[PDB]
Amino acid sequence: NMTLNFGPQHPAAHGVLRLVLELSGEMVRKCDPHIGLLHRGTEKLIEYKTYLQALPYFDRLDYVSMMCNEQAYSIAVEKLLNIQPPPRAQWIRVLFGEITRILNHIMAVTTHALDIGAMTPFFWMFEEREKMFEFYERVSGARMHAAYIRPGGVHQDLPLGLLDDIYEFSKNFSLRIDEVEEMLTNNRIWRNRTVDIGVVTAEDALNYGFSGVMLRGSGIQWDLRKTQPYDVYDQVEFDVPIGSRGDCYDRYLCRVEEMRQSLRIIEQCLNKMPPGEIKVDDAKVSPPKRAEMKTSMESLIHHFKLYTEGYQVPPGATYTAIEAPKGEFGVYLVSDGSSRPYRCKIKAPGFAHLAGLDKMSKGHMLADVVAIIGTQDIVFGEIDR
Amino acid sequence: VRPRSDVTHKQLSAFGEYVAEILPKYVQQVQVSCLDELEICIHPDGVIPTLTFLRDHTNAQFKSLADLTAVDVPTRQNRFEIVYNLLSLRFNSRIRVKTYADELTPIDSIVSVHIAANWYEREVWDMFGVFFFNHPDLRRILTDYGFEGHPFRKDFPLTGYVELRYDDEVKRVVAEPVELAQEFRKFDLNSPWEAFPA
Amino acid sequence: LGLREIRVHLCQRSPGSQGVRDFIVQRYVELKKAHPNLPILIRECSEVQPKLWARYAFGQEKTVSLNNLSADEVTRAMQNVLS
Amino acid sequence: QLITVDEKLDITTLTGVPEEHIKTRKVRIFVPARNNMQSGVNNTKKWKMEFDTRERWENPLMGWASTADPLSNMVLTFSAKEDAIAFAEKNGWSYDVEEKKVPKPKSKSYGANFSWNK
Amino acid sequence: TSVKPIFSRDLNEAKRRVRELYRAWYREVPNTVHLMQLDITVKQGRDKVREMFMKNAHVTDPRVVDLLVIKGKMELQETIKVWKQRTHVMRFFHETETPRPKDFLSKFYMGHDP
Amino acid sequence: ITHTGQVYDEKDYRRVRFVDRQKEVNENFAIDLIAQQPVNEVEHRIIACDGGGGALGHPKVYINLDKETKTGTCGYCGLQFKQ
Amino acid sequence: ILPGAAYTEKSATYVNTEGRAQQTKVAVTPPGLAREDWKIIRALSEIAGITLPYDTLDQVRNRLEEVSPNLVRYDDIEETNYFQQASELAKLVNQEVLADPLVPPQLTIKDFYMTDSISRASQTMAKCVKAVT
Amino acid sequence: AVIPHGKGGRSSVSGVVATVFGATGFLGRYVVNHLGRMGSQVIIPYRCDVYDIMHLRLMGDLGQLTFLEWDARDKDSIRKAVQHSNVVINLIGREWETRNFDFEDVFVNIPRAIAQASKEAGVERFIHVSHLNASMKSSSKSLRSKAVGEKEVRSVFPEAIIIRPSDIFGREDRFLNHFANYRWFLAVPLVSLGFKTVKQPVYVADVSKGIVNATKDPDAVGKTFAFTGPNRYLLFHLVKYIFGMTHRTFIPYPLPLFVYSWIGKLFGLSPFEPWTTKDKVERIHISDVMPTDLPGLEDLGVQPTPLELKSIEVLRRHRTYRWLSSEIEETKPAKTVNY
Ligand SMILES: NC(=O)C1=CN([C@@H]2O[C@H](COP(=O)(O)OP(=O)(O)OC[C@H]3O[C@@H](n4cnc5c(N)ncnc54)[C@H](OP(=O)(O)O)[C@@H]3O)[C@@H](O)[C@H]2O)C=CC1
Ligand SMILES: [Zn+2]
Repeated sequence: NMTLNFGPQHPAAHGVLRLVLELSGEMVRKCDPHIGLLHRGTEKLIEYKTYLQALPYFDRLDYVSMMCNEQAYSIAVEKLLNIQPPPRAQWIRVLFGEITRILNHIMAVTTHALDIGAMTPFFWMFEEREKMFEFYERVSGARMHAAYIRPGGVHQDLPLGLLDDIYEFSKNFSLRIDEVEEMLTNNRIWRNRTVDIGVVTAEDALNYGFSGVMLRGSGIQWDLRKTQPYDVYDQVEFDVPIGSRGDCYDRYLCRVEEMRQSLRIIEQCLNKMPPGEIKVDDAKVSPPKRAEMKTSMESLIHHFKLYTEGYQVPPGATYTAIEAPKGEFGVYLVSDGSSRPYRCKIKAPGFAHLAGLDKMSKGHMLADVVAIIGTQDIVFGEIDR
Repeated sequence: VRPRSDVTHKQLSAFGEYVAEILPKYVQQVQVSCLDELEICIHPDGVIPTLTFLRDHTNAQFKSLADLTAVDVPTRQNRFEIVYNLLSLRFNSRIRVKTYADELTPIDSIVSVHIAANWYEREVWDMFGVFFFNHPDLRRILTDYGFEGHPFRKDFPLTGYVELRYDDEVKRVVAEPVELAQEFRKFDLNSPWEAFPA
Repeated sequence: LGLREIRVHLCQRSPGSQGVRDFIVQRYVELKKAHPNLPILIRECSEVQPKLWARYAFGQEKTVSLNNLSADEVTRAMQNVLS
Repeated sequence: QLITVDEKLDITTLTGVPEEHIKTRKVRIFVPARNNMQSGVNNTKKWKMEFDTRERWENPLMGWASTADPLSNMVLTFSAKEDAIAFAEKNGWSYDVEEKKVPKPKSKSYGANFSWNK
Repeated sequence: TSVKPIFSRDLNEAKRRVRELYRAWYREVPNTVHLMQLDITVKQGRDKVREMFMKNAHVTDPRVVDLLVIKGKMELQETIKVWKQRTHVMRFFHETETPRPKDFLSKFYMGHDP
Repeated sequence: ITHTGQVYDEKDYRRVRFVDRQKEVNENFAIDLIAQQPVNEVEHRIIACDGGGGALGHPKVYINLDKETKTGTCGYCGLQFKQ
Repeated sequence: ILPGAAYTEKSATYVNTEGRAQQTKVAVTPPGLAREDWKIIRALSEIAGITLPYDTLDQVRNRLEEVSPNLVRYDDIEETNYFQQASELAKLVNQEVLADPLVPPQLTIKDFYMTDSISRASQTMAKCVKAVT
Repeated sequence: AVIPHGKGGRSSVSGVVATVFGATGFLGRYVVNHLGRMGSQVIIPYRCDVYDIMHLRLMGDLGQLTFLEWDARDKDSIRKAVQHSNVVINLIGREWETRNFDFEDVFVNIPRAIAQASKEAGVERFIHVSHLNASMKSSSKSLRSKAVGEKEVRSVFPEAIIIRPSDIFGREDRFLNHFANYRWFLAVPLVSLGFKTVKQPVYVADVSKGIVNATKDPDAVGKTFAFTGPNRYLLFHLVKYIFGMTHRTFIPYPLPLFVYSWIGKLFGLSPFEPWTTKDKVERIHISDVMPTDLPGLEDLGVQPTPLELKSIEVLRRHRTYRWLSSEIEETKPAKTVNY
């Protein structure tokens, strides 16, 4: 088992992973993943920043699912304040929440293939991704790292015309997923490198805290979006894609199926989004509209205090978890009465998944390790935080 | 104003009593937040016993460990507040069991109860310095290989004490005491006026 | 031994200092009248036993403890200092 | 069974602080006063211990303030004087506690302002 | 007082562990200087080990000592199971940094706050 | 040179920075550009300067042009108005 | 010229009129090569061969304790005094109070604005002085 | 002046604005390193394309290192470089007389114009570097020409420090690498079979630190320091020692210099940086002069560093996989010669 220190060789990437390994020839005896190559301090930095100026950190925690992460902090800060977002904002967050899930799955399925060696699916779907980014940009201003979902709702209403385009795209994206399929779902070769690789039992998946497709792929039925509804994911109707014979191929099929189910949720959101405001009306939590702060004294005072000092969340602590595309993303946000948080442990679906690499890739070849890092959608930002 | 259902604050409250009764040797306080979240508090010795009862009890199956974290209240004699958040896919409820550990009074490890904790416990040692007995392999996970000091402790400087640059003379990366070119501006933000009785 | 200054660091309301303070009350004036230039410093320490610090010539300072000493012993010790 | 130690918990050896900043840094435990500008007293409640201030030289390229002292911006907040003193002792930093000074009671009554002879 | 023992009931038992670690490091110094192609002398390195093991000679409390070796053992593991490359090891020697004088006159001549 | 008379002394070395390079400055200086705009002769004691453009301008403020001698100047635009 | 610091720039001690010793804290590091007053004199001594025994502030303070009590105990007025023996020596002293009226130097407020060095060097104080004049 | 504020590392200020014309050099690289570490303002006049001076950028901090385009023949370029510097350090030198620059130019002609302007500018101090044992009559045109310069510059710039280093020992140096690279040559010629040319190497850093310390010390004015080393050596042990660490056979065979000066002439004809130089050859067999002079290292504040100590790093690249892991302890030391 000559340690090879593989992974600083940019072989599965997804970030920078020094997967020190001991391999008797081409068989892996033990995988000890090393982490922290991307630790940056996100958890300590937040303690020194106000709630609204810590929102941009969450987009960077796992930036392939830029927004879905923001929703988790939002929800958490809203709970602590016992404020809820307005009805239109909720639908928006579910609209962009799902668009983001697609974006993550297009990343996970196509990047999985690039490591496997199939390169054309990535270019096919990165063009669709591109088109989605443009939604982000025309809603937030940034292609990724938007900062659109803030603790009290969305920042600004959708541009006048976005919904129509999030339709044209959705109306077609399916065929794009269909194509990838005709290239990989039944490839006589995709199956081999993926089938029966990294099988994880159901009991073991719950035990190692997998909590994601990784659980769903093993047949455990748990979607925090159906079990513990957040926002208005309760008002929509979608089917969790549960899997059997959990293995790299089965979970994949699950990720392609949630891409499909998210188009079902996006359709609805476009069909039923309400007229209304996109941010709470409590100037206490949400910043006042710029026409108001420039004509009304109470609004300037509320604008000045909110931007300079902060929300001033009531003292308490909460663990709120959503179903980020990777898995359960949760923020444990302890908070003193101050405007700046006290602690904000980010639970990363990924710290648990990597740990499982050892119990998944046993008696496996070097190529198998590459396939399994792909089937965990490891974004080193969330793991390293 | 958020919608609150008291069904949960009642269900969870009752469970709290149930846990407390079943594990009275360790449960010190059991509270339900106004946010409908239970937070049994246990003596550090009850780490193994309280978790195991929750992982393997028919009326309370709490199979997966959502997270293991340690807030650091420097004022508190026992500095760290290890918090374990658990989920029950069977009863669709989460509970949090939180204990207290000082810097040199280690806590037991639950890698036995949940193997998810193998990594998070290493994370708590690296950042806060709490030690976990009976851990299979406790070693720094997130910090650099030669890092000295536990970073998330409230008493550790944000910028830290060492930074890295490449030195030609020695043709190798080299630590030097941190010298920052614009110190972190420490805006004082607390207002001198309170908000409510709380 | 050139004497430049004498510091009597008595400690008020302290049991031991009783003697020192008594000296101040009864004989301080006299000592000063006799040595009308020398600076005799009456200072008030705390949680410390009294000390008759003396500064001799060329920056040398010498110490004589006055803890629990009678009024005349304080007078005798002071007289021994300015020989 | 427990073991006995009379040694003041000093854990200076585990904290991981460079030697220079443990032996040359004096921290002051004080309850913050109120900027006279505002009359609110919610920032004069909890004790804080703050490390001694150090060099802040101007930066040549942009004129930004630059500091070589890591423990400068760090101010830890402790609820009671006893707990803050404990932090200094086990971390090995020197301490000089300042007693809280609270406004003395002041007698006020609107009638006085209309006094026959004030 | 009345503390719970971490791993060593008394400074005596604890010291036993320190002895073991010293030996460990002593036996390892040579290997590292060769597997990392470090430009140092085994003797030189071995003195460094001594330096560190004594930098913390003053600790009297058993619990503090026990953690110190746990931590010490962890460092060794990172250097014998090599995950710490030269840059990491040489840092111990503080080779690039300019030494600061501790003489008062020296400091006066250079820094506002000594 | 710059808006604030920022001119590196003849001996300062940051002038090396400008060696072989342009020290960026703007010809259009505000202190002067506002002066050009004439005083607005309003006929009401108190007038408001919304900043021009309403929401696209500056916070609305009312100016008292009562002082006959001087002219009101919006703390924001610098625009001056006289009665 | 051996430049020193100002009370905004050193952890020195001062005492007001009823002997309450108080501690200035360093708000800003002293400017230029300028140094804390106590060190310049400790250093000059080391360059002279009589070298003051104190090398760190805490030591200079311990020094203050041996020469005087108030200096080390802060915020603490010294209760007892010995007025009676003071009078006895006053009675021994014989002097003539000249008929010249005793006059405070600060007769009106322009007198007040500029007195010490920092005050004299004040542009704000100078503006205040001309406003009065 | 610039009051020195800071703790001492990068992002701190020391107040030394210094033009350094030949920084790209082996010695230079080191000079900019310390100057940058200390926090000094360093102006690096350069002629080679920007690609080659990138190695100097990370050294020093932002806005602390400024690079200026400069041509030796063009007097104006030197003029603007020293416009705002208060310290000028001259390291201009070469071993091969190039088509468009003669030993005079690189050593005496150019280094004069430079200090000349520096004075016009009003730079507080100028440090001029000339090779050790440089007689106005020494055999090698190089050494003699260098001697010629140290005189002239004194008239253009009085009280201008003149450090005079021996051949330098350091990674990327010639003294040590040259001999080690004789491997390609099956036999390693050594005049007088490498005898009677005792040599005292000096670590590059020591030289650099010394030079830097000069910039920040009033004691050195008109001083002609000589950084030498911690131990002398007959060229024989040096050559073998090198081959020793390189772990390559040592075959000392004597070669009559009269013929060897000719070999230097041969490579000298090379268009691309002749590897050996007629002027080199002589220099190599030019015995190191004795140490009776304004002391350099130690005198200027740095204790010399023995050759054997860091030799391992300089000669490692020349070993083969088989010996890469080998360490200094395994190898033997060379012997000094107080002679
Ligand atoms: N063993 C040694 O290195 C010794 C060196 N010295 C002296 O120390 C000085 C530095 O030596 P070292 O660094 O090895 O020399 P290098 O060969 O490394 O060159 C030094 C610098 O001089 C510049 N230079 C050379 N010729 C010209 C020219 N015609 N016009 C403009 N610039 C020029 C080079 O710039 P570019 O490459 O861009 O042309 C280079 O950056 C030398 O002057 C030498 O006399 C003394 C004793 C021993
Ligand atoms: Zn205006």
